[PDB]
Amino acid sequence: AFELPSLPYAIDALEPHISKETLEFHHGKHHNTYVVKLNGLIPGTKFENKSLEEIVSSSDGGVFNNAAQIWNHTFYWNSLSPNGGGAPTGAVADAINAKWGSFDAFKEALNDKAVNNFGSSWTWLVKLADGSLDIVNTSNAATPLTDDGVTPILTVDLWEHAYYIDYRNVRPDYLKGFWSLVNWEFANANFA
Amino acid sequence: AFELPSLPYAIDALEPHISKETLEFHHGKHHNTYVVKLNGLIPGTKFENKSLEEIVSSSDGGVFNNAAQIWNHTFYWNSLSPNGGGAPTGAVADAINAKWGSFDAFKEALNDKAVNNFGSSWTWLVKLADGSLDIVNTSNAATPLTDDGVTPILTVDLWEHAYYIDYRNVRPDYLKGFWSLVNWEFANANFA
Ligand SMILES: OC[C@H]1O[C@H](O[C@H]2O[C@H](CO)[C@@H](O)[C@H](O)[C@H]2O)[C@H](O)[C@@H](O)[C@@H]1O
Ligand SMILES: OC[C@H]1O[C@H](O[C@H]2O[C@H](CO)[C@@H](O)[C@H](O)[C@H]2O)[C@H](O)[C@@H](O)[C@@H]1O
Ligand SMILES: [Fe+3]
Ligand SMILES: [Fe+3]
Repeated sequence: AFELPSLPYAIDALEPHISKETLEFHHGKHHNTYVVKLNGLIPGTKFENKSLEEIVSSSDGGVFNNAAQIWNHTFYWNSLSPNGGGAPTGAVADAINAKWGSFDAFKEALNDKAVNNFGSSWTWLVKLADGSLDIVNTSNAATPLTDDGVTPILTVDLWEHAYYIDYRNVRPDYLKGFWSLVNWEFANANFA
Repeated sequence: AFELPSLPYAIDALEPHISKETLEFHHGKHHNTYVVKLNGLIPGTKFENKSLEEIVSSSDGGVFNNAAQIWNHTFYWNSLSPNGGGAPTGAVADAINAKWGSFDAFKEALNDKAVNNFGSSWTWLVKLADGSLDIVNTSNAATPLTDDGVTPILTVDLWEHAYYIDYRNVRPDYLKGFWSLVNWEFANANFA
């Protein structure tokens, strides 16, 4: 059975960019719920003996929604860090310059894609088969994990539950918080 | 251009089922934004002389999302009332009995459809061409308004911004709030 992974930091380690209350609800309730739901759905199908990744890449309906959300949220927590934020570094910093010319241009590009991602969704930084970086948006539970030759490197949850408590309807403010927490170490690990 | 309709009741008239704060944000911010965005999209276009309903029936992309959302929210505010809630009455009450056998069975059926309506969505009570009632779900900005032979009678906003302030992640509690506010007068009006 799948388990809710531990948060990689203290529930108040992302303050004041993402509050303790948001973390307890988002990770403690929302993330957990997907875990419970998936476990409830798999026994009795050809999924109970497969990994989360295998499942997301071979399912649909409720099995996929819950499984993918589990994967998406775990990737999301890793994309944040009390030690992140600021300018990118290492491989990813240069890759960002290679694609967009500058970190700033990349930042405005991603913010534009995220603020305009309609409804419940996710905005991703991915590495394409050609080796370049790019920004893609997914709806609901969809994820680039299912795109062949596409490697997820960083993600930002744009479902309203991810920011409503701290920023209400202002995604731009939420995004400023995201840039203050972005985990470049996780990005680079995923990049290399 | 289009304008934000006034709320059909005092900003605190839905307490304690839906907070004054939720209405301030939901209607004053979210709904309003849909109006400004549309107004910013239609000038010098084939949609500048059209009525709201006409636009939702002949658009896609950004124009559709914004227009339909303006319509859905206006329909939603009308589906609530400080003097609603309780047992259904008139034509709708009897039509409800005709389809589900009982109001309680209907309530459980709608609750089920609403709680499982994945992502940003709407759950609708609609009247079909054969005069019967039924429950349907739409995602993001989709609406029964564009379905031939389908007459919307009541709707519940399931986007997280509709209830996150007052109920956080618990849709069932939000739904109990809905049932204490359901505007049966509006329902019968739409039904007849
Ligand atoms: O896991 C339950 C179902 O979730 C999805 O369907 C629900 O959410 C949809 C919107 O995202 C609604 O259109 C639908 O009516 C709901 O039942 C999923 O598509 C289904 O396959 C799941 O069984
Ligand atoms: O109105 C702007 C656009 O909104 C939608 O597209 C955005 O939101 C989608 C998810 O709902 C994303 O997939 C997409 O990447 C975003 O640009 C709509 O589908 C577009 O036609 C609108 O132009
Ligand atoms: Fe989330
Ligand atoms: Fe809404």
